[PDB]
Amino acid sequence: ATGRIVAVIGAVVDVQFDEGLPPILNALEVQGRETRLVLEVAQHLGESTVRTIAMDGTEGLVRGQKVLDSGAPIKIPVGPETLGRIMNVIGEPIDERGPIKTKQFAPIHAEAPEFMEMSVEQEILVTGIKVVDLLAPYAKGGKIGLFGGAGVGKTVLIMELINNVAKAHGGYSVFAGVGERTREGNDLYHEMIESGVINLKDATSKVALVYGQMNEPPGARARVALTGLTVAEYFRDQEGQDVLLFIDNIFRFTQAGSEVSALLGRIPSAVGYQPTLATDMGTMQERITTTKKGSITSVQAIYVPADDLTDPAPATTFAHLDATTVLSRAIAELGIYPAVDPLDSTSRIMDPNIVGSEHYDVARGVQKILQDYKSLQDIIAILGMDELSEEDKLTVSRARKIQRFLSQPFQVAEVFTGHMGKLVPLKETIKGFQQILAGEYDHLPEQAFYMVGPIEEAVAKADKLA
Amino acid sequence: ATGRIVAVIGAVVDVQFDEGLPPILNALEVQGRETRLVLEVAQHLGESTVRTIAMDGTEGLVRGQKVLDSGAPIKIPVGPETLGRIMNVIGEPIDERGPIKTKQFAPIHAEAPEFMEMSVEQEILVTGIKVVDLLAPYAKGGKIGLFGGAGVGKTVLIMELINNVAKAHGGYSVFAGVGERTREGNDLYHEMIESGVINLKDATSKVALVYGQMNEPPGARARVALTGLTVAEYFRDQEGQDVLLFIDNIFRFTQAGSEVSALLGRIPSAVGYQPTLATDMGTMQERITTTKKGSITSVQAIYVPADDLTDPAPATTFAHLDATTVLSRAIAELGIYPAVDPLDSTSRIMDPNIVGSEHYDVARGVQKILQDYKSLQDIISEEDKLTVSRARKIQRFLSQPFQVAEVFTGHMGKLVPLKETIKGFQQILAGEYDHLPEQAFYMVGPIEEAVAKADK
Amino acid sequence: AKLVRPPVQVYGIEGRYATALYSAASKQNKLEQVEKELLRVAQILKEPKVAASVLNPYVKRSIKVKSLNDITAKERFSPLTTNLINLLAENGRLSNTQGVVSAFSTMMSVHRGEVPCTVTSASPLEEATLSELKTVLKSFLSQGQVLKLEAKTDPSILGGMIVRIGEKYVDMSVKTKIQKLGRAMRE
Amino acid sequence: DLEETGRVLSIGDGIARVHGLRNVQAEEMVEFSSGLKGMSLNLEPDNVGVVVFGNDKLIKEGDIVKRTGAIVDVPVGEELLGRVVDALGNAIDGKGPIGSKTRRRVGLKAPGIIPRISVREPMQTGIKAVDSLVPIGRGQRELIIGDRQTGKTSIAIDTIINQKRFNDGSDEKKKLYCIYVAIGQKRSTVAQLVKRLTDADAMKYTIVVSATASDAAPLQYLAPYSGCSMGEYFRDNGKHALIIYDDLSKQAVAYRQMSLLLRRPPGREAYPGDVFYLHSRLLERAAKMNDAFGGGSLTALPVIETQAGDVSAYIPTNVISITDGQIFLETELFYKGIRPAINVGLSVSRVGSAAQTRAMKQVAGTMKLELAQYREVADAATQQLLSRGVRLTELLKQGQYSPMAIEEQVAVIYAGVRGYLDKLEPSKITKFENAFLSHVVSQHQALLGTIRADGKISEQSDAKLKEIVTNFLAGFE
Amino acid sequence: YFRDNGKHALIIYDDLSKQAVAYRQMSLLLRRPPGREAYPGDVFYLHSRLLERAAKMNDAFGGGSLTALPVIETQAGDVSAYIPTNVISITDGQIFLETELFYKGIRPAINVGLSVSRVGSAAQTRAM
Ligand SMILES: Nc1ncnc2c1ncn2[C@@H]1O[C@H](COP(=O)(O)OP(=O)(O)OP(=O)(O)O)[C@@H](O)[C@H]1O
Ligand SMILES: Nc1ncnc2c1ncn2[C@@H]1O[C@H](COP(=O)(O)OP(=O)(O)O)[C@@H](O)[C@H]1O
Ligand SMILES: [Mg+2]
Ligand SMILES: [Mg+2]
Repeated sequence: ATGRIVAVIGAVVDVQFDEGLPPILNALEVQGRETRLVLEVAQHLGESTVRTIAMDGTEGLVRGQKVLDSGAPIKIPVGPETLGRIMNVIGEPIDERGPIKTKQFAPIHAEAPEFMEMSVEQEILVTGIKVVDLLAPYAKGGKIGLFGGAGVGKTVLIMELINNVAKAHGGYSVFAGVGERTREGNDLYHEMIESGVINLKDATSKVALVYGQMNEPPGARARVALTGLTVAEYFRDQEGQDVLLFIDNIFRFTQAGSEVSALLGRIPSAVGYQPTLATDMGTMQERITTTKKGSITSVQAIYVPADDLTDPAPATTFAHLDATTVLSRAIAELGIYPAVDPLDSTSRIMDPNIVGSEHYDVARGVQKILQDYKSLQDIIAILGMDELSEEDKLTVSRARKIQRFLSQPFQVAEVFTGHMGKLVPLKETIKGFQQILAGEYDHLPEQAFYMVGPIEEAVAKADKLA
Repeated sequence: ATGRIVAVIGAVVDVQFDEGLPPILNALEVQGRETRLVLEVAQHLGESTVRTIAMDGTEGLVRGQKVLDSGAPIKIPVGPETLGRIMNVIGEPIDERGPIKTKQFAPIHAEAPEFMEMSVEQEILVTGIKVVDLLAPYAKGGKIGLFGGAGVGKTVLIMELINNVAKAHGGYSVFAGVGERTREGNDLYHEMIESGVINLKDATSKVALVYGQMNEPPGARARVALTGLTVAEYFRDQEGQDVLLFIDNIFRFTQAGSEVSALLGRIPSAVGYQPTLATDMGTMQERITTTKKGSITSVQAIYVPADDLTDPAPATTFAHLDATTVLSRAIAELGIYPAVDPLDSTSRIMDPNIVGSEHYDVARGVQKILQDYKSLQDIISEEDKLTVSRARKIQRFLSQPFQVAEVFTGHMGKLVPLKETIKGFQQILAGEYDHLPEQAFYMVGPIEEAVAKADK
Repeated sequence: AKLVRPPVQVYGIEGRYATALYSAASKQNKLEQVEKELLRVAQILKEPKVAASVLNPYVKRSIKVKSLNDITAKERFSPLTTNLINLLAENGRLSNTQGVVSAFSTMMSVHRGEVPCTVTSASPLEEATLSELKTVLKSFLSQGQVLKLEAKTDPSILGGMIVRIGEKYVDMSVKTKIQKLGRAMRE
Repeated sequence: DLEETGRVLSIGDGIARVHGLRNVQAEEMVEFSSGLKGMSLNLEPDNVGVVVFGNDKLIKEGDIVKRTGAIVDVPVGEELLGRVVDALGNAIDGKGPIGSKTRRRVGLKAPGIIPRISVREPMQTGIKAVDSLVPIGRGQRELIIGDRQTGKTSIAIDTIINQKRFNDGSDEKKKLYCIYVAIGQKRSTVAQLVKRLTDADAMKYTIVVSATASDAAPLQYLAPYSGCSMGEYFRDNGKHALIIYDDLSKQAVAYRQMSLLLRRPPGREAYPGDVFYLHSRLLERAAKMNDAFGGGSLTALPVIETQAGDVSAYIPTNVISITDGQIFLETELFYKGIRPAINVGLSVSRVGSAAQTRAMKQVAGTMKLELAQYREVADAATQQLLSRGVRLTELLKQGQYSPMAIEEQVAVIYAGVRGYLDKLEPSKITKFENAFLSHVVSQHQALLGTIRADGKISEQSDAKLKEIVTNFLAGFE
Repeated sequence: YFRDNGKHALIIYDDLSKQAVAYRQMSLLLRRPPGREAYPGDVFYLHSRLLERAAKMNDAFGGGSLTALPVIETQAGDVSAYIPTNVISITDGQIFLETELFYKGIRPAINVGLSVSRVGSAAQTRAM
């Protein structure tokens, strides 16, 4: 089928087909372009006219330009031949190493796994970070979401999880860059090249990369998440492997939907987002799941606009995640890093029948003492510190010690800090927090715990304090 | 060009033309009315129809009524014959003293001066007021946010600025009453008539008034500031002077803009102001500047809505303010006149690279000693009492007898130039006058008169 | 491009196309020709076959306008009429055609000076007094007009007569009279 | 003709609905009969929406609108150096016509992943606080954020002035061409800034694009892209370019105006939904190109004004999420006399520590550690920590329009963190520094020259520095 | 069914905020006029004609009942939003859960101050 272009509004193109109106979600090609330009069909406006979201820039389009139907959704090459490459949203390799000579192509739009395929296994995933493993431990196959405003440490945390988990990983691994800094993508590509994960000379690469970054028009930023999903879905279903899927950032998918929704002629919902925010996020996030035919452990960075944690996009994402880690700016500005909020992060495996009664009691004690300190905050701020009860001063001191201890230096943060990155095993964390709770260290200054590894390094520093 | 009114909705009038559409921002005279009613074009709606905002009430408008195009924006009469007269947004004398017999007119919608016409160095404007010329100097060609309202002698400060600028720099002034209470407009008119600023009997009046009152359609209240600015622009360009342009109020200018926008059906921006808030304020304020002919120095009374400086209207007018003059009431109760708060009044030319290191040092010293005086008075010794004495003498020396009040207290008028102010405060801080009584500086001109009064 | 406006104005898309055709015809002096051909094409587009085809929301716009060209060109249409027809069709404004024509007719109802007036009375009238009344309410008119009488009969007015001529309106019925009585005696 | 010419159907709300132009392209620069120019934004089935780059007053209904057939572009090249152009590349300094011979599309895309390379070369700002604790490398996007009247434009001007010591040398690998885009500032401010740069003799390598407050909102919305294209020219030819968007808050405001007059759904604070893509597509074009593309780079210093020091607003957080760091200019620090009022506790440069020189790193890692301790304390040792910190903050204060070479800065920080000032009076440190500098510029030209050439501090140079500062310190008050 | 066939049921909608969001999407797409938070005008009708179906029949109708436990998710404890206040005004009393009590060791984190049961003691055994 061959149509023509009748309207061009930013990133939204209305094309009028003569005969053979393409179904919704099909991919159309624009004839007369230097580089391929794909339009995805979104609506049928009647009069045999369809509305479409462009997948690249739309400058230079003229009314009356030809458009050819491909008769299928945007198909991307999938298979083990995609590892160690970098494809954009429509599946073209953008690493300048030649085409992706794989056998099969898969469509980026697919139905979510049914109910009978869902798996309910909840083994813990030890990351090596103290606050995460103590208060919001991750699970294999679960979905992890790192919330946080701008400049609180989402990207550093994801690079740390790639350093600690995507390196000791057995299965494959996918990284979908959805609207983020391009230099971050270049740095990740080269850091993965040097570390031997991506091997440019042979076929032993262990990572496939997809990248539609914050310089791309909203069509690409809206569908590159689905492209990454498609790659991970192949590695899960068609090979029964154990896949990791690092998405960064997933808020840009919703934001791109919002940028395009104004032009699709729709009444804006609350805040300003599209009316179809929740269902769009649902049809995307339901594909990212561990079935009984495979397993996908997903870590998704989630921006938070203006630090508003009640913004419809993150408040809608919360329901989709098995474990949430909510970085906070009030904590990063205390110098603590990672800036995890210990009183806002949760996990579905923080249950005494899973992580063991000991870990559970320790975690709950830490949360309780920090919450009590947070309650005392205003009295301490106005009526001084020496107007408290002796028990209250005890809790304040212990809680400040716990605050410092929850911080930890990262191996990827040693470039702009200098300190040596630590990897605290689970037992060391549980033991250290047991001991701090029990007041076994009420003689060291709280300053001894700031940015250390396990508790041994804490007391070693405290001795070095003199 | 002759069109006809096809729609009337409150203050928004849609006028259809048969041929020769008027460009946007043109003035249209509604034919067949007792009083002149001018419509200003705002959009070209299509089908040869334009949309307009009315400068006066639209009662008694009939669909199909003829409307004449003027081929130019609202043209007001400019010239020295404007001095002492009052005119509304379209230049009609509303003082009941006959026509304003000027020789030339000017459109109120002009463009800001070119980049090649700007002045490349900031220079201070000497107002002859000690506290203003010491602690918060006025940049020649800059906008000055004059805070404070009633019972702090604001209008006296206005008349004294007019008088001083007319005597020292030889440049007149313009007072644009954007959204004024008519009662206060008349009060100010009569106070200006008494203090000699306005002179109803000769050709020696200093200020030209332009009034758009609180009870006018929002188009008039939005354009009156441009009318006053056009009068001042004439004085700057064609006469080559250093004009003052008082805008009271400026928040009512912003409000008139917001109302005009909401009437035209534009979607409101954040908070509630027009989507074109910053651009409205920009096209207004970018005409108040210094050129290679003269300058225009604007003093704008700022009202802060709900005492919130992050509100879009103050936040947008602050970007254009080069100075600030805060009139406090506590400083008034302490008998200080002008009641300019010495610490809160800031400036943007308080910079050695501009006002010279000498002036900057003296002003910084005065600010420092006054801050230390407040910190000491928090408590209530060895030299703390010496600082307290010098600071009391500084406070007393900041006051000044304004000439515009000679009719009240008989005291003479003191226009203290900058050199003598600098030197006087330098000598007071150096301790040269640590022996004189502190009352020897109350309501004095230069320091010479301070020691003269100290004799008695 | 300057347009000549008709002395009476109609609005909506109907009125827009009507005044477009009025200007297009008064610029080549074919008012009566296009008027009669408009009435006839309105009769044509209301016979059940094409009157049913024109509003089917799926028949392609190109094929619909081409078939409509086929149908109108056989009646020896002047260029202006088929121009308006194709302008309405390529714009999807066909279901409004008759309305436009109606509007256009009213425009001619002002070009010929036809002033429509109503005289409503209690009972039907005999044409001697009706003719002298035509003479009476014809005396108001200025130089060069013709008048269209559309009298209706309503016993609810219990007598008198109501003359609504264009915009002028005299109410000499006994009903408004007795309402005047009630309101004046009560006050 | 209705394919290379149109008629304005309706001008208003800063948008011209034009009839015709069946052959116009999306984002094509059409020209109105009034001499104005505009961008073909919307292409609708019957009319074309055109954004007007100027005052709508100049446009009536029925005016013929020709098309130029070229997507919106700006003239680039070395001919722009020392010129003050507007957002359309037209000379507004009355120095004749811009002799440019090549043009570049303002709406290009940023280089992808492969054409880039990690930031490695220093971009010396000449400011002690920046160069020591917030190092900026060529190819970075560092955000200068802070309230009104806190010293942002002054920092940018000091950088542009400092680049003079390189742009007169020999090796074309260190020279840096600067571009200062002005977005909604008072025009008198831009005139005075151009003069200040002319006096410092830094115009010979600077371009100034001015879309001031009296220019239509589309001009303020386009000016950043004209600047970024003029910079991309240098970046794509192996050269190095710095660019300062002063500021992006006012471009965001202009875009919000353009979006509300187009009736688009306003989001938070009434900003359009794509107020993020607006800045992202612009700050992503500042990149460091690898050697297979030329080795050139483009550095962006976007300025952002916060309201009441609130950094968690909408546009500030957007640009924080786009750039590679920030420079917090507090106002309480600016009030107490600290200038530049850099909150070194909150300022950060993620990709800069790999861009410091060896010597500056040798002194600055230290200095950062001690300043961190001094900030976290505010005993017998903590009194020493507080005193050293107070001395160091007094050392970070700097004048204006006087940026220091890298060797002078490393010498000063050396004298500071090596304990040699732990006995002097804080309030005198400043003067000491000044005096110290003069001495080292007089009797130690060879030491400065070798610290520069080596780019490091060898043990011989370290001992020479220690002896020199001790000789000067003894012969002091 | 169970309510009308003499048996007792217990239904739990989990939750109603998401049903209201789905209905808001359907409305805004159907071009219906939006209200507060862009919700349609008759979302109260939507929740009320559902929560009213939870009744306790008398012995002339079998005696069966139907208890409902609708769930509602507030944003930062704002119970003055549109859907929260609608469902609060509809039901017969609330069970407020807080996170400050949840991290103070009180689990279930029921805030007894704000929790009410308009049925009250009539819905208890004698001993309790
Ligand atoms: N390091 C400094 N030393 C001395 N004076 C300084 C210093 N920095 C700024 N100033 C002065 O303080 C004022 C700050 O204005 P500046 O333009 O530099 O900052 P800004 O953020 O651009 O202000 P604005 O919001 O008005 O644009 C200037 O007058 C400047 O002369
Ligand atoms: N583990 C950490 N240690 C020290 N600083 C950190 C750490 N994590 C984040 N940061 C700070 O956050 C900055 C970058 O964090 P980033 O993840 O890139 O923010 P964003 O959420 O926008 O992606 C770093 O420059 C650093 O200052
Ligand atoms: Mg991120
Ligand atoms: Mg600035």
